[PDB]
Amino acid sequence: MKRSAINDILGHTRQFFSQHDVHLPPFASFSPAQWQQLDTAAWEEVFDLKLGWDVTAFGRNNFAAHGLTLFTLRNGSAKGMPYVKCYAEKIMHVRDAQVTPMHFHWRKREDIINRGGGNLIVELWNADSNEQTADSDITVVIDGCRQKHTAGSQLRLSPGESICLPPGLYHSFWAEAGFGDVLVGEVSSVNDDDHDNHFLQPLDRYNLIDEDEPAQLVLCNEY
Amino acid sequence: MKRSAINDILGHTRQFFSQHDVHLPPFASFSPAQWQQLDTAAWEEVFDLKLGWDVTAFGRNNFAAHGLTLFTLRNGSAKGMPYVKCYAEKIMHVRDAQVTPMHFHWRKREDIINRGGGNLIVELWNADSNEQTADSDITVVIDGCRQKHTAGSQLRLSPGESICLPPGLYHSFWAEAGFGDVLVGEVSSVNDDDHDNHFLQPLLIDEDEPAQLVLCNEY
Ligand SMILES: [Mn+2]
Ligand SMILES: [Mn+2]
Repeated sequence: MKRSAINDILGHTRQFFSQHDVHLPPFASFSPAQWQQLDTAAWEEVFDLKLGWDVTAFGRNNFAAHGLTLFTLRNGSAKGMPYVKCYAEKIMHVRDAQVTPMHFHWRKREDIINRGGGNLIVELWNADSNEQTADSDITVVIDGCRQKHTAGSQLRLSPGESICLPPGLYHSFWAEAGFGDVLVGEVSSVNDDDHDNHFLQPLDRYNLIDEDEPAQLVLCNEY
Repeated sequence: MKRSAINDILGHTRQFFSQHDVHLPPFASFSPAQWQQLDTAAWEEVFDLKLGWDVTAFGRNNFAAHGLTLFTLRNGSAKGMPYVKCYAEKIMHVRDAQVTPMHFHWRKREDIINRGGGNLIVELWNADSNEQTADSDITVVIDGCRQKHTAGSQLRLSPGESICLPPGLYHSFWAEAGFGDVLVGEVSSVNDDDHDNHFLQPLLIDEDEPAQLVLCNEY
């Protein structure tokens, strides 16, 4: 990905958040110059836990078709030390028809929430012992309502609805085509994108960056 | 507390949420009649973990001066079983100058978040061995920025800002007088209001009209 594209994507996502009355912490708007002037001793948590902006095309070449934009608001340490917090939160922008590829988490349990906008479609499979998709029925809880569904079921989350995805459950999601961008919330146990994602297809969680213009903001993986 | 007052409070809070583009799950709007027709097997998590609406005047007679309106969106079991989820979330409405009295949690660690509206003022004290306020410096992290402050400091959270409150840290909060109502988020470890709250000053519904909604303590 080009830095110019990242600058553009983040500008648009910040506007989308503002449109939904979403407010981010002050550090969400820091320029690289402002980051350079901070007391690094007071800000270790942001750096250590990779709080902040995340833009990915999942190692591929078409962000619009496969990609995601996220802001990690709070987190704890993957091991539990030195940041003892068990929980994490993200706020995400899923663009119309934009797909987050099929994956499960080894450890993280997450509630994926449609905070507003379009409709979030979530496709679900159990993983078999070969780490492939299983033919077995899935059991999930959608806003406290427990239910069983066929393997590969595609569930629609309207604004306000959320689903709890236990570790090991394969999931892919997208904003239903035509119904608009979706504001997605994530409230979960600790997030570790370095090690806790298993994609069905072997892919990279982050993209390498072509530095074609000055960065307006700093990504959480480049502190 | 009169049911008419609760109906009005929840009506106003739902409007406030809508004005802030906050969207709640379908169960947030269930009438008592609708709750009666639910499959009790499929919905046990809502009942068991007390998800949903909460309106409190903190046992007193002045909601406007001391009160809070909350919706618990997700939760887990206090002791980790049978609901293993370790996290919880609430969305709350703090009315202008409305105070939540000084309290700490024995177990819950929470991030209190100004999701929008006015400014949230949070007053903080360490707890002593005798469950009184200590005069020791407080160490808190505001949006990943670690800082130390004097005992009893009143810290301002503007929209977007959040503070992590570890267990045992006394806290009281209110919407800064004149800056408007505040939409408050809480993302935390498991919530247990039955046992996990200690108020510094230790803490019935009159059905005068039909209930429009059901509160989380009356399942
Ligand atoms: Mn996931
Ligand atoms: Mn509290």
